[PDB]
Amino acid sequence: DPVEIENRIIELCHQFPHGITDQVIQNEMPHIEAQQRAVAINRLLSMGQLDLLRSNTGLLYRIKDSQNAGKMKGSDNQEKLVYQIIEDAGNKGIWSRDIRYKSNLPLTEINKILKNLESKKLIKAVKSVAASKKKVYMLYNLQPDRSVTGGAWYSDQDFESEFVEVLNQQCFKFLQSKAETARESKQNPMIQRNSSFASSHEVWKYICELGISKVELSMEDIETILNTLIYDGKVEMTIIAAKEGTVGSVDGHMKLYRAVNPIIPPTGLVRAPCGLCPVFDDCHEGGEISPSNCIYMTEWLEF
Amino acid sequence: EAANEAGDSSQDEAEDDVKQITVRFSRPESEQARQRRVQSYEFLQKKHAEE
Amino acid sequence: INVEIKKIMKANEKVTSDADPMWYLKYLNIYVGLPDVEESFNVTRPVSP
Ligand code: SF4
Repeated sequence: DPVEIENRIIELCHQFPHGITDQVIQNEMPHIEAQQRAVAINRLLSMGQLDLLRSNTGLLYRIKDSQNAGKMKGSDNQEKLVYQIIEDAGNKGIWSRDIRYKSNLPLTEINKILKNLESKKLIKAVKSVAASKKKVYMLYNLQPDRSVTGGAWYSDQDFESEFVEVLNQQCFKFLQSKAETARESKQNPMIQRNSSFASSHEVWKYICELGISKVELSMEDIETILNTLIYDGKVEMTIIAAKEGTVGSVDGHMKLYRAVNPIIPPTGLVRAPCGLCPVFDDCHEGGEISPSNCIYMTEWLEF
Repeated sequence: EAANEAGDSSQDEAEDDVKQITVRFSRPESEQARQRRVQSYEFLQKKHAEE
Repeated sequence: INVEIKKIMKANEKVTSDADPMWYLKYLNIYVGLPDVEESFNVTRPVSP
């Protein structure tokens, strides 16, 4: 009886929420042929209660998510037909506009669905920090990804310029003190360079011991801060070969940072008002903007 | 050609290409789009093959 | 005005929106009536060419 076969397959799926394989189905019901089992599986997939997964072990048939219900008012059809892509998004989340365009349902209907799911605690709405336009909905069980929301720098969808500046200043002061100690040691050039070199893990532990903010700062966060300092033109990083040590971050490679003085002092162009003039393009001998009656050079000479 | 592209290398390591659950929505199709699907050649061919 | 207008009205008899299903606007029969002038205060009156 195909109805009995489908019922037994549904019972096996209930017993194994993670899915069942054709081998398990055959072991449970060996007196039925593979053709009948395949016909039953096809009917189940056509009526829409089972889902197919392709794992390294083969094929898995899992019961569709129906027991987990957050919107029972109305019909579970739209509930699951929204929870599908809600789960598909998961960590990356999805905006309400995208949910509406993917569901092809009215704004009021989708809002009611989302409100019922949030009231029954199946989805959480978090403000997208990348683009603060709408609130993305994610699964209540999944951990919020750092790229789409959160972050050690962002606090309530607000960048902490003061925090990053304090981090940069503290790191630069530490590196400068380390380089000064290395230069004062004057034991040997190589030893001085190795001592001026500062490891990412070392500076991270130093920042942790300082404890400027309450949010935990990661080694990659400190590495990004040091990269920003490098881009600022104040420190230099070198990649040395070390199999394993106290860092163990990168496979075989270790990044060492050291505060370095600039290449050359400020040039001569910047010392003249002409080089720092914003309307320099409109300069002319005879006209409104003339060097004879200039205000920039006048004030620069008066100072 | 697909088999050649796959065997481009002598020994093909076990690919971790597990089929993520890409179950798309059975979105409610508008009347115009449903009529277009019904009038499409693929639908008629499938209906003829069903027999 | 006697047949073509009715055929156009029949072709465009039903109009509905995608949002909020079960809502529609159905046209039944269109009339042109006799020539009138909207001069009077919400009152019609036969007017000559
Ligand atoms: S206003 Fe004077 S200082 Fe400024 S660009 Fe012109 S000449 Fe140079």
